[PDB]
Amino acid sequence: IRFGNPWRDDYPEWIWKSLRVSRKDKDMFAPFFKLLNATKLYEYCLKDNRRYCMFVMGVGLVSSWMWSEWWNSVWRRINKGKLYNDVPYVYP
Amino acid sequence: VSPLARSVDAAIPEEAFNQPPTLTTTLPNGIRVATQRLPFHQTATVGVWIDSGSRYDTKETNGAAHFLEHMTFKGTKRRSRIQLEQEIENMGAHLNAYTSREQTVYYAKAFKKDIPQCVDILSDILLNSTIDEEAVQMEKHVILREMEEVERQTEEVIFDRLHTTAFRDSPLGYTILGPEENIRNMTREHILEYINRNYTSDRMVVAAAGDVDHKELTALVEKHFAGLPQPKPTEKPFFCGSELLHRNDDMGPTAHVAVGFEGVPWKSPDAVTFMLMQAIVGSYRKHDEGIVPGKVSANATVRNVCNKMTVGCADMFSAFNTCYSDTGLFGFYAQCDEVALEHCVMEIMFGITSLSYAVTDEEVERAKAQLKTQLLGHLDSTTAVAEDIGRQMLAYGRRMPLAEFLKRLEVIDAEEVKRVAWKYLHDAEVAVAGLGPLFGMPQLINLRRATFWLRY
Ligand SMILES: CCCCCCCCCCCCCCCCCC(=O)OC[C@H](COP(=O)([O-])OCC(O)COP(=O)([O-])OC[C@@H](COC(=O)CCCCCCCCCCCCCCCCC)OC(=O)CCCCCCCCCCCCCCCCC)OC(=O)CCCCCCCCCCCCCCCCC
Ligand SMILES: [Zn+2]
Repeated sequence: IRFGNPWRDDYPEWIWKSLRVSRKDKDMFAPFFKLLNATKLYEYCLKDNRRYCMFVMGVGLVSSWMWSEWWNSVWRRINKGKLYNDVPYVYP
Repeated sequence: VSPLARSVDAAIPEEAFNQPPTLTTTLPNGIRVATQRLPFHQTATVGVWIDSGSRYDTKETNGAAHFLEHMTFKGTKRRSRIQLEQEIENMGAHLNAYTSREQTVYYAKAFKKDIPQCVDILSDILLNSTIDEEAVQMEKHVILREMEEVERQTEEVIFDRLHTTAFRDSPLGYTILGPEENIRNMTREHILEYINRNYTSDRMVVAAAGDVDHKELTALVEKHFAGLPQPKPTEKPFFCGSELLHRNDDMGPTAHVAVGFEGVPWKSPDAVTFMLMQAIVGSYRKHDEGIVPGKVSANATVRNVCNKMTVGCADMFSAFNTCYSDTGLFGFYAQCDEVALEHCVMEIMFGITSLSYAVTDEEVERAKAQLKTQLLGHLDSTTAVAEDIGRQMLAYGRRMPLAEFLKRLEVIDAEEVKRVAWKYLHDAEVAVAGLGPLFGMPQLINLRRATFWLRY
């Protein structure tokens, strides 16, 4: 037993080998970065800090509300027939 | 109405247009000849400009280009070394040479009557030098001593290391001298391989200036360079953003630094604007100052540096712009005290970042004035003119006359500078090199986040 043992501890050979592997001059997500760079979001909205702030504020404004309404819909979808609106009271 | 509005207005003087022509002609084998005659001179300059340098070594023989510069003076098939030296001296002339990353130059000065001989000599040593192995094995002593001395001139080592850290992936990275082991391992076959791969007729131009006639020069070139051989894609060098710092506390109190940005090629439309931006940032020396105190100077960068902590934070700083065939460098070099280094550097980075936000036309016109003074002030002697002819012939395929340069410089205003800077320098990558007491030194990420302002 080499693990946790001050008399013997050392890495297994397969861990010593995992450190020899190489991915130099390779990249597998380049298409995504090329797409994003093609949208020219940086040139128009993020390269100037005043516009950076405008972007932050407006995207906040809209995203928050969309997220809210989506969670509302989920809350109604999971709880169907349990909430107050779904089961009207009928008078005697 | 008022006389104060009647002043004479001449942006460009008439002399800018009344200049003698530059005459050009291409010989059948592809060699190009250029000339300009200047009536107010008695002598002339003539030489050869070659479109090759250390960028065209191969990584195995890096340093061969520079070795050939020495070999060409060792002897030829027609004349021995003693004969060659005495035939340099007995003319009472000058002969110079040098090489660089992309260009190599040879030239001489003489009275008109000795231009033929000069051409002859030049051709000889370029075409017919005997690269003897038992002389190659001796020039190694001199080249090693040359390298030994070069390591003591700090500005040059700083710029070399800036090129090393900026162009890791390209032969622009190579130093002109080459490594030590390559100086020891150099061999005749390497030198001859460099020659037979780079010395082709399309790459050479012959230029003169002074009391010269285009016809006779063209005939002489036709006579002597008939033996030069004729010729038989590449991609843009990548620019890396990195630092290369040599910390050393046993060489006194002074720290040296250089910072660089990616530039533009010779032929780029914005080249001129770059030439102007270099002047807008300018330079300063604490020792020698002219007649304007730094604390009141019209240059805002100098002014801000000289007023720091009331004592001022730099020994020297100077900006620079260098253009190559397909890329450039743009930046500055500085010297300052151990404890001043941080301000010493960030003031000038603030300088350069101002060009994209807040520069105004007072500054632009001051810089135009100084730039014009400098450039138009150099071109006085025959050597300067011949060098300019050849340099422009290689860089552009032509020579640009003074009027054109002035007309293109005139129409640049502040908004144009503020456009180009925003195009190339705002939020860019930078490369850094330094030497000495660098405990103060800023982080790479500091210098890189400096390139934009969060204000605005
Ligand atoms: C409980 C209360 C708690 C309060 C906590 C508050 C914390 C805020 C900290 C402020 C930021 C740090 C300031 C340090 C500056 C250093 C000096 C300097 O040289 O700076 C140069 C720098 C200028 O850059 P430069 O010189 O051109 O070059 C920059 C370099 O190139 C490159 O830059 P660099 O790499 O050198 O880095 C510079 C760095 C320097 O900093 C650092 O290096 C260290 C990091 C800084 C601290 C980070 C942690 C702070 C946490 C932020 C969140 C706090 C929320 C608190 C809310 C309380 C809730 C109960 O500065 C920044 O980047 C700071 C950015 C963040 C500040 C801007 C926030 C304002 C947004 C307002 C939006 C509108 C909201 C309205 C609604 C009301 C909201 C309450 O100055 C700045 O930009 C700094 C910020 C300036 C302040 C702007 C105005 C602020 C007022 C906001 C509105 C107030 C709303 C109140 C209304 C309430 C309605 C009910
Ligand atoms: Zn040398």
